[PDB]
Amino acid sequence: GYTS
Amino acid sequence: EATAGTVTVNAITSDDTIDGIELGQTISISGKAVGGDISVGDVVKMTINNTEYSTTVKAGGIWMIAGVLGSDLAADSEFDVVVTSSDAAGNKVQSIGTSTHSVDLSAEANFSLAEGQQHVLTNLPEGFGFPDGTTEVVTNFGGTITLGDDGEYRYDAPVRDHGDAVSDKDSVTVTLEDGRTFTVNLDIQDSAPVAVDDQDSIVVQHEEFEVSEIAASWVSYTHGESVTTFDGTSDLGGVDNDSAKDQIRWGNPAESKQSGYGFIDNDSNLEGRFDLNQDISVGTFTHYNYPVYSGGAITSAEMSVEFSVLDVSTPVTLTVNFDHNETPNTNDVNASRDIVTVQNTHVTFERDGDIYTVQIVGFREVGNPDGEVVTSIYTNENAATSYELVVRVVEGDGYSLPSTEGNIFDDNGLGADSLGADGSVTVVGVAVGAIVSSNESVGHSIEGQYGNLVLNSDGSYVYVTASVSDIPAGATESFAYLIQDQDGSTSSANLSINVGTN
Ligand SMILES: [Ca+2]
Ligand SMILES: [Ca+2]
Ligand SMILES: [Ca+2]
Ligand SMILES: [Ca+2]
Ligand SMILES: [Ca+2]
Ligand SMILES: [Ca+2]
Ligand SMILES: [Ca+2]
Ligand SMILES: [Ca+2]
Ligand SMILES: [Ca+2]
Ligand SMILES: [Ca+2]
Ligand SMILES: [Ca+2]
Ligand SMILES: [Ca+2]
Ligand SMILES: [Ca+2]
Ligand SMILES: [Ca+2]
Ligand SMILES: [Ca+2]
Ligand SMILES: [Ca+2]
Ligand SMILES: [Ca+2]
Repeated sequence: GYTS
Repeated sequence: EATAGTVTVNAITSDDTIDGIELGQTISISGKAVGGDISVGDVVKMTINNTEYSTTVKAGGIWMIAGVLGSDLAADSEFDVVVTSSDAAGNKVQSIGTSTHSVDLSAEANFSLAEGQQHVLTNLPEGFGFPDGTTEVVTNFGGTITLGDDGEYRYDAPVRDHGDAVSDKDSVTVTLEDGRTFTVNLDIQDSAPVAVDDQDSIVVQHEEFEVSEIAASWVSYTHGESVTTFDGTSDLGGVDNDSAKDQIRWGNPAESKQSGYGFIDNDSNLEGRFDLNQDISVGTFTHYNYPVYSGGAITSAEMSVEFSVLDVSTPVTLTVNFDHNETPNTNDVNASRDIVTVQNTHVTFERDGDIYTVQIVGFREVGNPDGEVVTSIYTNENAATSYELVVRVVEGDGYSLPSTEGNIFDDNGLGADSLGADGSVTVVGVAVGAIVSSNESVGHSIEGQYGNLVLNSDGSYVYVTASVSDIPAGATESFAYLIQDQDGSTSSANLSINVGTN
């Protein structure tokens, strides 16, 4: 999967 | 019957032993003869080594033979003493006593002497010498005791392994024709090397280059969504004095803004000058780490750092490559940090036919000019980190730093280390500072105050990483080293390196  | 008395013999000399000195002397023998019908004047007889000695009983029952040869007593260690007496009626009787004694014609001579050296032997026991014609005797360890034409005895002490399981106390016994023996015990003492201090020097060159303003541009990148490059603004990156595109941004924002990098040059502080052999900050690199939907970040980006060098200007471009890891975000804050790695690139240029190289050193914490330089930085999600981008200009192709070599066994100003008699000397320890023990730093690079040393077990060394600005007048490195011989003896000395600037 979703954010990095 | 006449009444026998009691006949006793005193000790044959005080210790009841005939020794090698007494062997050549005349020895008085004495005893008592009392009781029964023993009378003053009675005949006393004894046979010693087949010679009969006689005397008479004296007042007090005492008797004494004035002088018996020590050689006879050495040959005959037991004898009877016979006293002949009579009673009033003329009856006769013999009273008998027995004497024994010990014969020990030996003498010892004890020395403690350095290995690997010849020694005159002093204070030998009285009467010491060799049998006629003999001029050398070989010791148990294969050393020699030699009688010189000056009448002195010299011992050639063998070198010994003083660390092993075998005693190093040598010995030899000399036997003479009269029965005397002389045992020379020679405790061989260990020797050791002597390490001598070493001096070396190195001079780091100084140079001032006149440089133009810097213009840093993001020129390319790989991967990423919604990637833009632009000259910084008050809102995104801060402002700088040129139109070059110092900012790069990427990602579909998952919370607020885009992640990216910004680079604000150091033009104002640099004042149009670079120096040789000197860490220089070309600008402030800021990593803006926001949460972006996974998959949308770059994996690398390249920045051109352009400036001119005054000779006629020669433009120079240093290409700086950054590997970027926008890490998948979890609930671990550290594991979710994004990671930037700067590559160790360089550019070579020419000023007046003299060539030089600008090399990336890495990232340094802002405001900490003495801080560590790293090549990877870590930034939390929802944070920005800032680091100075540090370069160094070196002479030539930048393949090596200023260096000097040597060997600590050489005469380096104060003489060559002495290796001692054991030999097999190697360097077993090295350390910065005044104290060293056998350690694991030989053959390894170790850090000093101004540079790194590799000192090998055969004494060979290579030594400057400091910036010129950090090298004061009279700067000196001191490394202590420890040498060790075949059976463990050790000696330490210091390698002092004068570090100057020019
Ligand atoms: Ca004696
Ligand atoms: Ca004598
Ligand atoms: Ca008598
Ligand atoms: Ca006898
Ligand atoms: Ca005795
Ligand atoms: Ca030994
Ligand atoms: Ca011997
Ligand atoms: Ca030894
Ligand atoms: Ca600029
Ligand atoms: Ca963008
Ligand atoms: Ca600008
Ligand atoms: Ca700009
Ligand atoms: Ca992120
Ligand atoms: Ca991340
Ligand atoms: Ca040298
Ligand atoms: Ca030395
Ligand atoms: Ca030794």
